Amino acid sequence: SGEKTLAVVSASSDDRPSTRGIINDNTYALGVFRTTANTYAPLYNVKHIYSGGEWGADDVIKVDYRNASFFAYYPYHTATGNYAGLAGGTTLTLQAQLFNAGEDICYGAGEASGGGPVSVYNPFVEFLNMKHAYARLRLTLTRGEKFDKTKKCNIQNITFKSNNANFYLTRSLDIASTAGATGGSAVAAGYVHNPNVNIATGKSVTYEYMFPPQPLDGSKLTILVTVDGVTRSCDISTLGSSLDSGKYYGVSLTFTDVGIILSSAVVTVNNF
Amino acid sequence: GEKTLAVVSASSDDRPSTRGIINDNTYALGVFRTTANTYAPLYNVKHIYSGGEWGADDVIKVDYRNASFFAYYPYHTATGNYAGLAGGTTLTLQAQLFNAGEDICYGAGEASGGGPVSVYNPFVEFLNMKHAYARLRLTLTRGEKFDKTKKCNIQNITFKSNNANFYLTRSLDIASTAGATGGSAVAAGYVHNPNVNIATGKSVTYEYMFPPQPLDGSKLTILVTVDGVTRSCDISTLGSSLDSGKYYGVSLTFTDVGIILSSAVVTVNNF
Repeated sequence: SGEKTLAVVSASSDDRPSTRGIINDNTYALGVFRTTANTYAPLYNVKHIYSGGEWGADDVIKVDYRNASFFAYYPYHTATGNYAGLAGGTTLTLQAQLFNAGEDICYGAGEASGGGPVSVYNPFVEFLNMKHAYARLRLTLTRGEKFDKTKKCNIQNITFKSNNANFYLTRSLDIASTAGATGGSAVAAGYVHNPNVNIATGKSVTYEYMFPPQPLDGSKLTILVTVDGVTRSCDISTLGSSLDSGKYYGVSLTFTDVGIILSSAVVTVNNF
Repeated sequence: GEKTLAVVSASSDDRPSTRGIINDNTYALGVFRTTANTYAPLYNVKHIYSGGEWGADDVIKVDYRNASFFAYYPYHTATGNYAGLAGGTTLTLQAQLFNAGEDICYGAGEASGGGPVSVYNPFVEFLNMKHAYARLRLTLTRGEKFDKTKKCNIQNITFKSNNANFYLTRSLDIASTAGATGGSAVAAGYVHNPNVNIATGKSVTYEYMFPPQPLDGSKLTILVTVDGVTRSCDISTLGSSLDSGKYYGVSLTFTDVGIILSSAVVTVNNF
């Protein structure tokens, strides 16, 4: 026999302040792909489930003398909606939305256990150091001590724009590429989230978002908030020149009697 | 002919946490009169708060001539970093651990109800005084994954613009709107050596006050010697300068493989 059954050994993510480390949970599955590199027939979104210290599949994948190129993403999704491009391809859609752990995709190339290529001579692949695709942002809105006591502090139409011009609502991600988020079209209306909530005296509300990584023109993120019917605009120039997948962004807005106290934060990993 | 000048109120508005109208006698206010309209100059005239008014020990008088006044707070005797206030309006801003007594705010005086200050309206207010220093809070945390065999000893916390230098001292003219100027950037940077061991899951926080200055390369470098090893962290998300009245936050979490860096900038944007 010139072929052996492939074994998916491990999967891990090393980017971002809070790392996934080696994935050892059942909760989510791993979607496995094989490209046409070295004349192999392509494999798309093969669902692998963590069982018996490895990632098992209902299907059998074979590797012969040819060196095989594998890619994986996590958490696995059925190839529909924003994941329709994974049915017979390696592209998925990243969409600006409220944070959802199930959508917080990481992806990467597979390599042979102990390095070298994956073939019948070493039919073991690992998906280590997968990178996250989305940029996370936490927005806190606080009713300041000096905010007008007669007003409701009603919050509507939280709007995100690069340089008060536009924002990418959706972008593409090729899980067989290292480009990260690419393509898409920047929308002039920006990303709009309308919670329509009243912030009571001394209280705060926090929203968690996930956005496709994208440039911040002139290093500016504009946030528009309609406070008790009045449209307010905040320019944030201290988040860097782009929203990046490996970083956690924080914006805090405190509404006072005369303005907004703006607190911006960037969390990153600097490894030795 | 002439009348005794009365200081009615003093206030600050430029910071996340505003002082508002200064209504306590903890610190005094230092008042100055320039040579505008041929007045003899007055330097660092101490005013003490009592019953919604700032009473002077010394004498300030005004006649038909419109007088130009400036003030700073907290008042200091004109020595050391305040030596330039003996016969001028310049003081020195110095990089140091945070001290409320050194957290200077300053501004121009105007007549109560607007218009000029003279014998016809001998009442001045020092409202919306601006802070001169940039504040920075540094938190150091021993991460859950930090090597259990090591002490997490912290020494020589060093601050540098673009890993090159830092202004330890700069000048401030309280009669000007320029803010921090001049000074010489020191290649060693600002160094604070707490020499402390951070125990499992604990943190230590230090509060600094720095002269506002550029962050060349839009970068603040923080060097920390961790268990004898010199580590360097580049922070590119604090803006292109450390600005007066803004509050900077830097948090370093020491892990098994590196440093988790959390940076923050707090500012006031008034309508």
